[PDB]
Amino acid sequence: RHIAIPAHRGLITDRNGEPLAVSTPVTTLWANPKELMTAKERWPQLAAALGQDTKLFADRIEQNAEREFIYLVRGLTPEQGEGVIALKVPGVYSIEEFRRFYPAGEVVAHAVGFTDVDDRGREGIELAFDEWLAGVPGKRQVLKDRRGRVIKDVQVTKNAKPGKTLALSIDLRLQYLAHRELRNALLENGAKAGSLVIMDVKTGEILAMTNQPTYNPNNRRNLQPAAMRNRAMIDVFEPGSTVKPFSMSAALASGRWKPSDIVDVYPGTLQIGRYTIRDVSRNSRQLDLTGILIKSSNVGISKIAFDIGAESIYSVMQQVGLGQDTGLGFPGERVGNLPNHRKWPKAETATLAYGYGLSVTAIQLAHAYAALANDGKSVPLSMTRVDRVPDGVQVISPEVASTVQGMLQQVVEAQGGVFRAQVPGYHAAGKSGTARKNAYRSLFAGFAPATDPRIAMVVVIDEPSKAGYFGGLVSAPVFSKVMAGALRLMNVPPDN
Ligand SMILES: *[C@@H](O)[C@@H](NC(=O)/C(=N\OCc1cc(=O)c(O)cn1O)c1csc(N)n1)C(C)(C)NOS(=O)(=O)O
Repeated sequence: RHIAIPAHRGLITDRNGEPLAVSTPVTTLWANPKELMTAKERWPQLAAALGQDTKLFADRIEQNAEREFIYLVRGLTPEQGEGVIALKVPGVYSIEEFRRFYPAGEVVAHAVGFTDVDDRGREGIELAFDEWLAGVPGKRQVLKDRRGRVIKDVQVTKNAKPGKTLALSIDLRLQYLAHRELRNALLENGAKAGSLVIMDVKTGEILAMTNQPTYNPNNRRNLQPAAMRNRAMIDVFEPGSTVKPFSMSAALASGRWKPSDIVDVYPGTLQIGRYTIRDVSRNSRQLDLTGILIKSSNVGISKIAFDIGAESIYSVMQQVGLGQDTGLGFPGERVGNLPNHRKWPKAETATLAYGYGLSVTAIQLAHAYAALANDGKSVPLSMTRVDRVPDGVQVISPEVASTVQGMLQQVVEAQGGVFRAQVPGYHAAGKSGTARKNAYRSLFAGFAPATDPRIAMVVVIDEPSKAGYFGGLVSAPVFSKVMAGALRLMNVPPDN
């Protein structure tokens, strides 16, 4: 005797108010079979107007002849819905429902996400903020006889309360650029998949989060599972060489190391019992601390790790958020793993230092680079617009963080460095990685402007299927292109 009035779901906008998910009116048709059974001559026209087969439709009504309510179709356009009401079939009733429209479609599919057949969040923000966005359904009183004829909508028991508007931290302008450049990078490199995250180092905001493959959330048929994966938050991977800046932060905080110190890495290998630590380039002897990062020496970083101890390194990585809960509350978001010991064996000490054996998400890696860029201060991650910035936690000392920033600027700008990550007009800083899963993931993590950091970025390219696979070759030019555009879109003054 009482029906549910569906509430208008809260609008999702980007940080500048551009619409990202909009509640659109749709017409749901239901029928009182007992009443339909008195107008059988009308069924074929009704069947056609609903997009059902004549006999299948008549089979469906006959079976439910005793029932007082059945749905005919859900989510017709109010125009298609009018056409059925125009038929004037006895026992046919309509309910005004809501279906989401995603104006930017595939461009921000994984971050915004989508709703199910019931207008409930299923993925991404739609799911995470489902309670805020859903509002509360209405309740009304109706007069119905024995044949089930809806005589009159007597009174409203409770009025439907709409959902609340939500402004994301995402900047659709930076999102379009990140989407486009990641898509082009995947095609050029013949890659299986990719992720790209942009963060505001000062506010903790995620300014862009894109993955490949993507999907159109407006095309509700086919939807391929693999295409719907929000890899940036769900795919865990070994960060490899991109963790070396954190091992270096612990070295500089220990009091035992300064940038001009030297480590002898010759012959480019180091035996630790059954295990052998190996460098890619094996034509070095003495390297200073910056040289260890430029050359990306697994041996160099392992030797520093043995001197300072793995506890100091684990602590920096844990404090920056590697293998830690982001607090974003996205159901199914992976936390990964950061290994821990009471007594760190030599092999585990070395592997921790060069990012082997730990598992992280592109979001955690981006958040960690944000803390280092933000002069050692970690500001809580946010997927919504931050108007009042929360207090950050000083995780790395400002002096150490500033020293590490300078070394990462030399990684990008020095002789033998990652020249493809250079951002024309600006001083950029970062570190490449290559993680053997022969199948690899190409990685680049960095920030800019090196002199006053504003944005951190992580580019992850999964299984590049061309001549070059190293992070410095495959992901570094994507960071370059996306950073050059993002800094200019944010009117960041060039610092070079
Ligand atoms: C840093 O990312 C570092 N990478 C590694 O040491 C890893 N893999 O390497 C690639 C590799 C490994 C092999 O065993 C082999 O036979 C051939 N390869 O090409 C690594 C770390 S964690 C993980 N799962 N794999 C390095 C030295 C390559 N530097 O990265 S970059 O060159 O600065 O990008």
